[PDB]
Amino acid sequence: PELPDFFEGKHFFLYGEFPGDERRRLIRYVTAFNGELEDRMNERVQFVITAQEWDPNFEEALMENPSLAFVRPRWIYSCNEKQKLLPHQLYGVVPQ
Amino acid sequence: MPELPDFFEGKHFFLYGEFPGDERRRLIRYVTAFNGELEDRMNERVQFVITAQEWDPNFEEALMENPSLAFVRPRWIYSCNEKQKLLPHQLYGVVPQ
Amino acid sequence: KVLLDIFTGVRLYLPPSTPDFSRLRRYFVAFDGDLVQEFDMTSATHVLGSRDKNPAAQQVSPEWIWACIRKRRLVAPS
Amino acid sequence: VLLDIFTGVRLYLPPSTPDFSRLRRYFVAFDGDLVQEFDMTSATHVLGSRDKNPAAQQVSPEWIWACIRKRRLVAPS
Ligand SMILES: [Mg+2]
Repeated sequence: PELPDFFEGKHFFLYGEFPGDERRRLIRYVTAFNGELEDRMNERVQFVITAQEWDPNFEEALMENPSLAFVRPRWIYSCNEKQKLLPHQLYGVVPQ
Repeated sequence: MPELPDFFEGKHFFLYGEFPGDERRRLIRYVTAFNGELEDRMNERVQFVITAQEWDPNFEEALMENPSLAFVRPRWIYSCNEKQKLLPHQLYGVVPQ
Repeated sequence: KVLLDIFTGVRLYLPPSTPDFSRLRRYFVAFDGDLVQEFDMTSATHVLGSRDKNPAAQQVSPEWIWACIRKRRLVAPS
Repeated sequence: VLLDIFTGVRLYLPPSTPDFSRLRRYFVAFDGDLVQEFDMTSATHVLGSRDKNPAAQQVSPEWIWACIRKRRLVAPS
């Protein structure tokens, strides 16, 4: 009984709204693989997970935390599907 | 003793693929002027890959060795010069189709 | 699959002060359990130990979580 | 607000040149082009190292700063 921990040392924030039970599913995978979930967009957040289009709020968030990465849920689903840390850059979110 | 802004200091760039007209020369100028570091090849030191081309499979191979790489549009560098400050590269990112 | 579905349907309140809280939470959540906030604690199906104001819930313990995980299914409460 | 001073200058700058990095930075910032050691013959100017290409204009770090001060090219020196 020893779970994989390739999300270890990474802090996530689930931003905006998620369809169906996706939020619960995201929380499950991040937690299982030893990632850290933050309640709010604070100084520790490294990855912002969003299913919504680029947001003006993102550019404000960047002001306080310039190293943030914005990623699709697909990234996390795919990490579980492959059971390893895949590169988030493959699943990034950028302005139109 | 003229003094140029330093907003690119400590960052290593690689200009990937082909660039239209004199853009390559322009990018080289801004990166250099504002104290960025240009690399000749995509080596262990590269932090920002600048490309005007669509996402590339080569990007995924590079990520294997250099997992912290960021892929960015030239517009990021032009904008930094236009605003005379380090803008967030995330606003100008390059991702797969 | 790696993420066994063991605690499907279990809505558990886990006291923050519970020994080994973090690992308990991780495996319970990983294996398909749902945590309940203190605020909505009265809606839990299971409660850990010194419960209060939730009599109809099933009483469980940390040992019960590990027992369920070992057997890869829900076992008799304890 | 970047001055075009070294427009048309193709310079070979020896890596061992004192204050190499600063020299490179301002020369390039102000519209000069550096040449790789292999493309030596394509250089219009060469700093220090005279032997490498006699046919090219011989310059020095002082000449780079002199040009910048005058905001135009001065005589090679
Ligand atoms: Mg941390």
